Amino acid sequence: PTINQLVRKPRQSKIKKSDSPALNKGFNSKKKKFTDLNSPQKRGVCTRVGTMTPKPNSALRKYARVRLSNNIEINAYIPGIGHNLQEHSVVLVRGGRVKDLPGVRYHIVRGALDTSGVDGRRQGRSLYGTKKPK
Amino acid sequence: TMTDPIADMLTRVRNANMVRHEKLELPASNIKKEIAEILKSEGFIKNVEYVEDDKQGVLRLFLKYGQNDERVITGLKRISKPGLRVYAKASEMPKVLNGLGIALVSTSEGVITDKEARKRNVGGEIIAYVW
RNA sequence: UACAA
RNA sequence: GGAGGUGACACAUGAUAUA
RNA sequence: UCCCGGGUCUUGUACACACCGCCCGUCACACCACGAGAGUUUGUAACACCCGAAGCCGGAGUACCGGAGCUAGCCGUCGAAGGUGGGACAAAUGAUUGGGGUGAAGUCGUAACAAGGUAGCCGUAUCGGAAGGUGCGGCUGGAUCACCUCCU
RNA sequence: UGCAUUAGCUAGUUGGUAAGGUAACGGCUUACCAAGGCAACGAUGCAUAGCCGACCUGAGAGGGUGAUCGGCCACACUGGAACUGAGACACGGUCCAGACUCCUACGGGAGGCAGCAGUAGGGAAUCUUCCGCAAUGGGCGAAAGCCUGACGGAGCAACGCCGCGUGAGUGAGAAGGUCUUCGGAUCGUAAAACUCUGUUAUUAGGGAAGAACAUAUGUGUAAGUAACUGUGCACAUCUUGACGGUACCUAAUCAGAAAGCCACGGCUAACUACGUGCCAGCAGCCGCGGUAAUACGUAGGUGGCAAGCGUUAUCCGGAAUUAUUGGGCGUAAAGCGCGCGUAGGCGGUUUUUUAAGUCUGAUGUGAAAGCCCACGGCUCAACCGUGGAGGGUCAUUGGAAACUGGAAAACUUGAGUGCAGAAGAGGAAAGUGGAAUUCCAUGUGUAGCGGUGAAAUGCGCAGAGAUAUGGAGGAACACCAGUGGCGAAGGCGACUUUCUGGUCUGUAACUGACGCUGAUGUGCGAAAGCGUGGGGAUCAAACAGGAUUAGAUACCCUGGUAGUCCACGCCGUAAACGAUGAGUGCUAAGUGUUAGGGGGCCCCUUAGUGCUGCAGCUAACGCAUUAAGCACUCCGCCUGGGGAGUACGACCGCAAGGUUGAAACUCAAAGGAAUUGACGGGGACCCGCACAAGCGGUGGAGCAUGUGGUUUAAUUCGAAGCAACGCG
RNA sequence: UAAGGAACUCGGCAAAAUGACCCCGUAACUUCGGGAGAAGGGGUGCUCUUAGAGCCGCAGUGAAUAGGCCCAAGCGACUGUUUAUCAAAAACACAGGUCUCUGCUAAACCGUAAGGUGAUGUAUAGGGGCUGACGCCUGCCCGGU
Ligand SMILES: [K+]
Ligand SMILES: [K+]
Ligand SMILES: [K+]
Ligand SMILES: [K+]
Ligand SMILES: [Mg+2]
Ligand SMILES: [Mg+2]
Ligand SMILES: [Mg+2]
Ligand SMILES: [Mg+2]
Ligand SMILES: [Mg+2]
Ligand SMILES: [Mg+2]
Ligand SMILES: [Mg+2]
Ligand SMILES: [Mg+2]
Ligand SMILES: [Mg+2]
Ligand SMILES: [Mg+2]
Ligand SMILES: [Mg+2]
Ligand SMILES: [Mg+2]
Ligand SMILES: [Mg+2]
Ligand SMILES: [Mg+2]
Ligand SMILES: [Mg+2]
Ligand SMILES: [Mg+2]
Ligand SMILES: [Mg+2]
Ligand SMILES: [Mg+2]
Ligand SMILES: [Mg+2]
Ligand SMILES: [Mg+2]
Ligand SMILES: [Mg+2]
Ligand SMILES: [Mg+2]
Ligand SMILES: [Mg+2]
Ligand SMILES: [Mg+2]
Ligand SMILES: [Mg+2]
Ligand SMILES: [Mg+2]
Ligand SMILES: [Mg+2]
Ligand SMILES: [Mg+2]
Ligand SMILES: [Mg+2]
Ligand SMILES: [Mg+2]
Ligand SMILES: [Mg+2]
Ligand SMILES: [Mg+2]
Ligand SMILES: [Mg+2]
Ligand SMILES: [Mg+2]
Ligand SMILES: [Mg+2]
Ligand SMILES: [Mg+2]
Ligand SMILES: [Mg+2]
Ligand SMILES: [Mg+2]
Ligand SMILES: [Mg+2]
Ligand SMILES: [Mg+2]
Ligand SMILES: [Mg+2]
Ligand SMILES: [Mg+2]
Ligand SMILES: [Mg+2]
Ligand SMILES: [Mg+2]
Ligand SMILES: [Mg+2]
Ligand SMILES: [Mg+2]
Ligand SMILES: [Mg+2]
Ligand SMILES: [Mg+2]
Ligand SMILES: [Mg+2]
Ligand SMILES: [Mg+2]
Ligand SMILES: [Mg+2]
Ligand SMILES: [Mg+2]
Ligand SMILES: [Mg+2]
Ligand SMILES: [Mg+2]
Ligand SMILES: [Mg+2]
Ligand SMILES: [Mg+2]
Ligand SMILES: [Mg+2]
Ligand SMILES: [Mg+2]
Repeated sequence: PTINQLVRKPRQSKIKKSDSPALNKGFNSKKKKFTDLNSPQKRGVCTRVGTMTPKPNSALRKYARVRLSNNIEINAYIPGIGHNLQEHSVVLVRGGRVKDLPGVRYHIVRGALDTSGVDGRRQGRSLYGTKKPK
Repeated sequence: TMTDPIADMLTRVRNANMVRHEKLELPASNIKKEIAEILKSEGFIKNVEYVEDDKQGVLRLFLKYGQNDERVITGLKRISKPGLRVYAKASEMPKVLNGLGIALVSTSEGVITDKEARKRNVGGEIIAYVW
């Protein structure tokens, strides 16, 4: 555009959007209002664990339905081989969407709160909440 | 209508230079006369003649080409514009092509080059870059 | 080929 | 030779990735 | 000329897993978000009115010379909070309801892509299970074959 | 700082007078008078936010943040006041009102951690209910001193940064693990073995600085005194350490206590084996896994880091992906359908003048800390300190005068006017005419007409269709007719008259920059559609019937209503297209055509309208003096696809709808141009027992044989459209 | 008429409440007229000064007279008309729409006729049928009558 057009109507950058919107909101119970805080993880309670089929891929991918501490419902993936989760489990939820699973944008942290570490894991244990053997 | 007679002059040179014309005529003005003489003095063009007439005068320019018909003028660029005027200080005078080209500056001591503007410690309106 | 029917 | 204007019976379908 | 198949050149192509291609929409299924919705709940703020604290303004008692002064008290204007009222706005939720996205190809056809088998597309109107059809005007971002202007 | 999908706001409001009031000016308050004040340069409203030095990022221009340290402001459970005071409308004061909590013997009373700790709660998450006033600072005091959760220290936490360790030297291929083309290879000089060290660690011995003082006591001196005491100044003596027996130093003893985390297909440094078999799982992207996985899990090996290493969240960068620096709009997203025109932006030549912009010095200021450079102290380094530099669109002041702006004066090229010619389907209104269609009548005249791929519906013996004449009526104007003409665009085509718009050529009378663009605005705007009223030939949505078809709500046929036509209103949209905004100038040629002009049918020249084609441009296709080239000015528009031109709001509309116009969510594409193939119910040519022209067979019978299916103890296995089945 | 306030009843029937004037203020929806007196609130006495200052009562339009209001649904557009004497309505009418007849000695109607109405009108007129403001609209069937 012309300089005069830019003076009349300046440039405007596109607004960036967050990939984990449920983590960036808090809840004040006393005032019954939503805040904006940018948390790295959120506590939550498992409403419904289960499995889901992928979008070329084929498997039974384990996940849980979680009500986060800010009263938001999300689908969180359970990484690793075997888990100890069920209804009413207290879990820590972090960011990171799992491709091939539509509607699952978060991960459950292994080895935090009620979720156990992966059993028998020996490589990359810190990603799966497993203590060092022996 | 015509808004920048100086940019029209720089473009007339650019278009004539592109097709390797020997000479070109354009209507005259005081600043166009002084711009043309600096191009002569700096060795970018060959000669400038002033043709008087009833309207505003005529400037005849003679272009320069080296051996193997290589163009002495490589490019011209209007810097200060009617839509956005560009001024500079002596301490921030731009060098054109790392000194191998020139900048034409209108200062309170007249229209001069950038190398001379720093010598005289004057700034002013940056008219054009020639390289 | 592994599938689906 | 190349363009632009002008005018001029019936027949359905075939899963996913990988090719 | 026609059925099957093949060769050369050209032309269109949204095909390249190469027409046994690609592909559209309704209907049926699952999840998700969003709109509408008789209503219900909450919050802000102004406005008007009423009441109106402390305070602001006005109008019996106790160093100076019984008096002056002073204090207490009483009255009205202004005064926060509160109450009353009707509206503005905002957020939540509501039988039901609408369309959309995604997933899977279940179903009905085959609308587009080749002249896609009625060239397609745009606006508009109307009709129809659906893709869509038809009318009117427009465009070429239309294939094949004609008769003319132009250029080479 | 956002939002115009917030456009009206204000009535002590704006000004005046007077009085009151204040430290002070003032609508600060009141009374009276006047009707002002603010706003598209964004008022007002809503939402968000303490602001700055600084901090993070970035080459920079920018973008992002305000925890810690410093400056300023505001607040102290919520709201309203005032008192004292130099100062408060006062965190650990008062008064009042409210919410809440606590004591009560029910009359009554009490409280405010957003001080330091600490508790509960919320949360992914953030510490001791520590020591001391020794230092610095503050209050009070003559002083001694007292007070000081300021502060100085200690405690907890890898939260960050910096530093040092977890050993060093020599040591030829041991065992054990893993792989193996069972030769070997590799872990690996790695281990052990031999010596060496003690940073650290443990035990013991020593042990700073941080401390300056004040008071008091002496002398000396200054002022003052009549003199002294005292006071100021100087020197000398005295006491005082929370940390803390800390830092540090010295001696002894021992390699003994002190390495983990992620990764290894590509991006991207580093590969093998086994297990698993589209499962389990992995994944930032490409994607990996469906029986030989360097991508899953484990193991060996390797790589990268290391007291850390990874993951998540958030910000800047990469991102020229909002492009001032530094992008675009023919076909990829993007030129408003097109005029007229307001604000604004921009604007031809010259002279004089000015000095707002611009340039150039001076002065002041831009605190300290920080960043950067230099130097000094910490064993180094972090860190600390000192001296510089930098950072303003800052202000004030002195100069310069080219450019932009202001003033004045000239100019004629731009733009208008005049004059002289010319062309035109430019527009509005009213008239006249010829062909044809339909209908009607009449005369002749008889068996079909019409229609399709084939038909049928339909019309016809009551006389059709055909033919001839006449009439009615509506609509449209053959030939001319041409990448011809006119118009801003939409559009405009028989002829005549009337009214009227614009353009082009020549001339150089005239005016003297009067120009360009154009947000908002205001108008025009195909067709369909809508309202009122007319008209109604043809054609024809809907609709009916007849066909076709598996079906045919279609294409084809026979009819047919709205509509198509007129007037007056409305609607305001189109592939409203050259998919190319307007203005101005400059940049090879060739060749048609329309309207002119000049000169000798040709040459030159204006303005349109076409084709071809350089330079240049382009992703290519292509564009190319009618640019998509080279430049300057102004406007409009774009920022991945879908959702979606949808929703909500608003405005317009009789309605249909139009204009303005998101987000959630979702995907890694969507897309442009061109290329090689293939394919087409595209074209051209050509060929084959492919068809056609013929002759003889199979499919029907019985049997032989192969196959399938059933059977069976087994009916062995392979072959499965042509190209399996008298096949191996 | 204590306390209560529709618990009455088929049903708030009846009654109560509202009520004047003056000033503030007023929603959905709308055919832009309305809705509207929407709703909801303030003031009224007397004396004195020239809007203030006072005075009195429980109470000041001190009596009497003078709208109750709101939300939502059916029907009918509306004003009007009706069963004199058990029905006032959703029924009739209506403006508007459509169909049909009628070329004037019109059709239609009264009358045996004469004579009349239609109309001293003439298709923008007259009679009859159906529908019933306005907005959006009004599909299929002509075999039978
Ligand atoms: K102290
Ligand atoms: K072909
Ligand atoms: K009638
Ligand atoms: K009949
Ligand atoms: Mg089709
Ligand atoms: Mg088609
Ligand atoms: Mg149809
Ligand atoms: Mg057109
Ligand atoms: Mg705040
Ligand atoms: Mg950059
Ligand atoms: Mg005081
Ligand atoms: Mg205090
Ligand atoms: Mg406190
Ligand atoms: Mg505390
Ligand atoms: Mg907690
Ligand atoms: Mg002290
Ligand atoms: Mg104390
Ligand atoms: Mg940690
Ligand atoms: Mg590598
Ligand atoms: Mg892994
Ligand atoms: Mg394997
Ligand atoms: Mg990998
Ligand atoms: Mg692995
Ligand atoms: Mg380190
Ligand atoms: Mg970034
Ligand atoms: Mg970036
Ligand atoms: Mg771009
Ligand atoms: Mg452009
Ligand atoms: Mg396109
Ligand atoms: Mg486009
Ligand atoms: Mg255009
Ligand atoms: Mg358009
Ligand atoms: Mg250091
Ligand atoms: Mg003339
Ligand atoms: Mg003309
Ligand atoms: Mg203009
Ligand atoms: Mg406009
Ligand atoms: Mg029309
Ligand atoms: Mg038809
Ligand atoms: Mg009409
Ligand atoms: Mg019209
Ligand atoms: Mg466009
Ligand atoms: Mg242009
Ligand atoms: Mg141009
Ligand atoms: Mg060309
Ligand atoms: Mg031309
Ligand atoms: Mg044959
Ligand atoms: Mg086999
Ligand atoms: Mg045989
Ligand atoms: Mg009673
Ligand atoms: Mg009572
Ligand atoms: Mg009551
Ligand atoms: Mg009851
Ligand atoms: Mg009862
Ligand atoms: Mg009653
Ligand atoms: Mg009354
Ligand atoms: Mg009625
Ligand atoms: Mg009535
Ligand atoms: Mg009666
Ligand atoms: Mg009655
Ligand atoms: Mg009726
Ligand atoms: Mg019949």
